[PDB]
Amino acid sequence: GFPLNEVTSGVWDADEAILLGADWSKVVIGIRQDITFDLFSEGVISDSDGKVVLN
Amino acid sequence: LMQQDSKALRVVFRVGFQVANPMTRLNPNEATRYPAGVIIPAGG
Repeated sequence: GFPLNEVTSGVWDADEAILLGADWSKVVIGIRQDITFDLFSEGVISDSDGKVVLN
Repeated sequence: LMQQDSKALRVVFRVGFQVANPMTRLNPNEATRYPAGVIIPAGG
């Protein structure tokens, strides 16, 4: 009689767990900044060594 | 700045300096004529 959600997104590891039950009001997510998109046309993609890979 | 989520502020200024010592009748010697003078501290 409780809501069941099968986790279809590929995150689940069946070798670690089968099921999790919880009081979901005791789990909290803080949204500091909502999903933000910026578009750019100047500048560089660069390596960790500081080499340019796309200008 | 793009790939490391950052901005930068640049400040720029362009300037020239002149101290003008014309020829004077009293001291025509360029090496010792000057339009300024200084008091320095005592000793070394």
